[PDB]
Amino acid sequence: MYDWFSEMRKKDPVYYDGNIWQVFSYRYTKEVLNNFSKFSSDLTGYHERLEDLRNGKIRFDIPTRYTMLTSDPPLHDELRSMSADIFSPQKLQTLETFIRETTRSLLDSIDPREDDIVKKLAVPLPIIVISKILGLPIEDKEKFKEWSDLVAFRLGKPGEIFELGKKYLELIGYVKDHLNSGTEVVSRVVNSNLSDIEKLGYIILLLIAGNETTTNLISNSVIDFTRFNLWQRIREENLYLKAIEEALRYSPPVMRTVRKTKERVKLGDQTIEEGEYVRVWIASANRDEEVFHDGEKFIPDRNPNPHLSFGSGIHLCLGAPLARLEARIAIEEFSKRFRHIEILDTEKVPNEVLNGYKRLVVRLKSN
Ligand SMILES: Clc1ccc(-c2cnc[nH]2)cc1
Repeated sequence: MYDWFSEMRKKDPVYYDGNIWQVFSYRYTKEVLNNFSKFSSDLTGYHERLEDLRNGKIRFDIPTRYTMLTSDPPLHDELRSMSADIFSPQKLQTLETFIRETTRSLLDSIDPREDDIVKKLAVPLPIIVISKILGLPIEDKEKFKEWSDLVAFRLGKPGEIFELGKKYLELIGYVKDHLNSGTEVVSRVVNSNLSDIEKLGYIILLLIAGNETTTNLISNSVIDFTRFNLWQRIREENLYLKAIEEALRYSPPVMRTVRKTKERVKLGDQTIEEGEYVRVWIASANRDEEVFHDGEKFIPDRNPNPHLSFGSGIHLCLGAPLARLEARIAIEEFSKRFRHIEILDTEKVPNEVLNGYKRLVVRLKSN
């Protein structure tokens, strides 16, 4: 992948394949993400359907089509404003102790002789934490990890990131069943003037959408630190913060995102018609030499690091403070807990947008 990025960055940073457009350079990627008025996120007809959702003309639909993720201002701002305080670093700092108790308790369950740290650490941690934040009880651990696995690029349902079917209907059942027992954020949404369909989409989004991505951040960090042999240095020079950011830049859990043009617009030398999809390659932009010196090297204390792995502009990941925090703690406790790590086996997440590991088998010595 990355060498193709490197080539496209040289020869067409903005590229039409006869179907859609694809952007590879940092400058044009950031331009696209921030120009919400020409590059829309409304890929699921949320705005056009909003009124009929609220007045009940629309009786049945896929709840996760209608969230802040697939909306433009003002609807987007109004939706996000309901939970932005909760996911701020100031408000999350309360959780540090809980996140840390949880982490070390998850480290305990690990067999240093041989274990899968995706299964033991990286998967359960984001799930335990978001459950705590939302007041939504992990009743069945297996259901929750299965629900988390529904999150995927969907060709070609362009706004959609949830696989449907019986497991999805189970998730809807679960959420209807716990609406009223939730923490205050859930109460905000439940008591709002949103349609029930939107209420479901909103909760499901917060509950589930961030699990695998955060899990991937943790896994990719473990991989990158091990391969490039930085564990000691990170621990000794205390580089956690900047290292995690370099992980995010180098191994982004979300490889790319997409927009649709609201009007004919100009990007670089190219002219993009209206109604065209524009795929924006975060992973490629994160290695643009114009912005990142030695962009193909992993510098654990890289600075500056204005990477795009949480996006840019009004859609800048709501979970970024949370993901950074969980990851920071996970790594810290991990690097303190073990001295030696060898990688026995890996199985990658196999699809196109999500970038991480289904299995990461290690041998660690105990400390
Ligand atoms: Cl295909 C896809 C894209 C983005 C996400 C995401 C961003 N923030 C949380 N989840 C999940 C799945």
